[PDB]
Amino acid sequence: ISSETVPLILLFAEDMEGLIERIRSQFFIDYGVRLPTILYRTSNELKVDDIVLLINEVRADSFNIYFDKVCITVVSTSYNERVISWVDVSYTEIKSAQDEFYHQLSQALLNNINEIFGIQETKNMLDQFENRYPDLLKEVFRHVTIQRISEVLQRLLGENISVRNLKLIMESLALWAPREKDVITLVEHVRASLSRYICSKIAVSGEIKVVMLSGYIEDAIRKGIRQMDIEVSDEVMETLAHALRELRNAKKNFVLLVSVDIRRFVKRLIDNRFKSILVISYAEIDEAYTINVLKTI
Amino acid sequence: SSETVPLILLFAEDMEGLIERIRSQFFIDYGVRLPTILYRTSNELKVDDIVLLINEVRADSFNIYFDKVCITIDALGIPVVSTSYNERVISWVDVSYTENKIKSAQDEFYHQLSQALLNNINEIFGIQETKNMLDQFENRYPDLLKEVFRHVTIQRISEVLQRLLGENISVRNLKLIMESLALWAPREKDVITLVEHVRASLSRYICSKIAVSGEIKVVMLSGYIEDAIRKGIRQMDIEVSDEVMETLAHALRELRNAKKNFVLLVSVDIRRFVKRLIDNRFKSILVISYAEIDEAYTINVLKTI
Amino acid sequence: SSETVPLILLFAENANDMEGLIERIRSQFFIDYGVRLPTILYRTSNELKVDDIVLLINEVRADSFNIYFDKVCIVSTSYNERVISWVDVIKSAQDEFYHQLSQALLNNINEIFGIQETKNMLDQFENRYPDLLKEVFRHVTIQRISEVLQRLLGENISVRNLKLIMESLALWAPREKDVITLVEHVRASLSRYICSKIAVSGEIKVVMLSGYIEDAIRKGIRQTNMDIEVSDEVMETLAHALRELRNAKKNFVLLVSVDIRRFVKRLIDNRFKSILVISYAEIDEAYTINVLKTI
Repeated sequence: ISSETVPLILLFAEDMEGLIERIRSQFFIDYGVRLPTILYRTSNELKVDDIVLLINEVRADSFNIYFDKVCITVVSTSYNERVISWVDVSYTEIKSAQDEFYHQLSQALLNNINEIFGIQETKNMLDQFENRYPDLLKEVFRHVTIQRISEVLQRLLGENISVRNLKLIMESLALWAPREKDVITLVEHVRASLSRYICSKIAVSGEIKVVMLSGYIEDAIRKGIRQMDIEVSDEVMETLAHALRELRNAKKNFVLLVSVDIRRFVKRLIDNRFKSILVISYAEIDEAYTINVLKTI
Repeated sequence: SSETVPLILLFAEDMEGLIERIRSQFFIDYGVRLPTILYRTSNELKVDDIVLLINEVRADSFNIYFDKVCITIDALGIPVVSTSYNERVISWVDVSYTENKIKSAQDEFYHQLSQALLNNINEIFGIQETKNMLDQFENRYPDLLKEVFRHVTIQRISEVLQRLLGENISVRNLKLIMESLALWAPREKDVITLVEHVRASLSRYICSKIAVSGEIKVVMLSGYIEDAIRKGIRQMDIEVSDEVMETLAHALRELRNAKKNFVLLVSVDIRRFVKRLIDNRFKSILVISYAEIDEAYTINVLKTI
Repeated sequence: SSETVPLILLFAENANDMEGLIERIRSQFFIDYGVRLPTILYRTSNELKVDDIVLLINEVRADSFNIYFDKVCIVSTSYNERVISWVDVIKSAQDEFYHQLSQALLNNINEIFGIQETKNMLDQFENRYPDLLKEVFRHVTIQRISEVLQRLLGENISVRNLKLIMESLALWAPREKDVITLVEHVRASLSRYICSKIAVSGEIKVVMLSGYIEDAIRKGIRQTNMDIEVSDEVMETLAHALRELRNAKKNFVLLVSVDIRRFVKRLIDNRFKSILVISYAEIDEAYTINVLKTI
């Protein structure tokens, strides 16, 4: 007799447990979230390369990974509308098959983090945090509730930001929570204090390849804001989508650079159509980093 | 493994003695007990390349030749391998040419590292770090601590202390900072203005660190430029035109490129606003007000922007 | 050390009699002002001259002195724009050094005497006068008592008679909320002590102010806490008259109105600190008033 649904199930085709524990370990290093124990079971309906992620016994995401062969950025497959090329282990003499599966799996987990990381997961994290920083925890609890801390942490993970440096997140909250009430704008302040980390994960050889917005498109989104939620015309949406599709199909790795006030609203307009792209504001850009503009939409 | 390591110093492919000397001197010069620094080696890095990592993220890169000296001369025929930190060029001379000021290699690395730590003090010094400092201070001054806690919270005391260190002001003389807070916190309820009151009471210390042989090399501001920044205040935020910004940047660059160490003397009401206009462009120039300059100190004006 | 050394005295690189001198200075400061000074650190420097002495408050340079311990003064040196002459073996070498050092300590009394120093003083006071202490704490905070005591010391007034200071506070604190105005009331109750230190053979040498200059300072009082701001013309007229009296053997005290005495001191303190500002409410009876000049 059961009581509740099993949180994580990795469906495979008809050493494996070592991989599951390696993913659980790396996700804690990369994002600072203690993942639940993943259940492994074989299915006859699946293909030799097919891997299906199940969150609360419901299908969440499908994966195509060839464990006996390495891959580069010839067999081709796509994840988040981005094509990946797979080649044999002999032609390499580049990212490993196990490391690429983790990258695809981690993104799917962050997209459905609301089912994995919650208020109870935040409390257990804050209980351990109390042992080293109890007075910092007291100043935070004075203005924001456990639900508010859980919401801020979940919103950061949804846009690929590590909560491992909770001390810096709590320090930002303890400073801005007596000033701001809105959680969405409170997350933006936490992002500003994490500008050095944000730049580090999106920079390659010191430079950041950005795709900025034109004065017209920037002002069109600014007016689309209504009292909290964004609503823009199909003409502005098509001009933005076509430009992003032109860069994604060309296989260009980039980050969208927009204004501070519209950053949260721009993300909502692309969230469903484009998932792999990250939206960063000017306030989240740190010095000593070379800003390279690729295209102005 | 649940926590991110606070400090990592990556070196080239006795060392612990240097790390502890930095930790000791930082507490003497600023009154902040630094976390234990981790020593690591890398084949990717050069011989002189030293990179500082705050919470496993790259913070600052340094170029120090531990088998040489420093001087702020070279045209008379000396093998000089010059480098730069905070847009200020530093000349490296061999220990053989010393016998002819002179700065040590490990002392230069400390001066460069200590500046980088104060620029990222929000990740090293916080509310928990101040509470531990105030609890030790309680054994000495319990009633002084009570009068301060009557008006300002642990977060506000942490904010004041962080804002002072961010402009190279030591928190070792906490008694004077607390005495200044206990007097002004019942009157002023704004952190940025409260820090300015603590700065004015620390005028003797500020002047002592920026003066050479009882003389402060200041760079004044003209009536027009001073008035232009005054109207830049909207709410609190500062916003000025590109023309006024270029006039201030060109004159500062002219005095920075040409070997000249100075301080910027401005009005009390715009001191905090002038700092925000230059800190992102230039980080080695200190902003001082007329209330912060103590008597019996020779004021030497170099330029008026 | 976690905390900076409160007092350091650097001397010439030349006996253990120096420790006797430090303790004599510490004892006399409590007799003259009633403040228990922190233990002064004795150090020697090869950079300093045979006559040079440097005072350090919180490991920062505060004041420099020129004293000849083998001579007697009445070679020439100057302190606070006032000149003095030394001669071979009237004022003693250690007694004149104390006068110069004690003045420098009162100019930086905020870094030596604070809330905790006031609390330790009030705790000893509680053992003798507990009900008088209770009436003061009913209206005045520890910070305000510490501030009142600091304002008096900065104007060369002893806090030894804490009873009379507390008695004055208990009477005026339920009436007045301004700390600056509260100190003015303490000075009025200390009128007998003030006159006793500024008078020689029962005569007070005063330098009064003209109706015009008195009204000029009265007009310069702004509500921007209140601050004083007057024109350069009135400032130069006041400075030139004070300078003329100083470049001449003149020992005087400035006598002005009660309403402006706190603002008149502010305009002088920035330039000259040796000259004292006293109000008409502070001059005690049976004391001869000698008007030297009217600015």
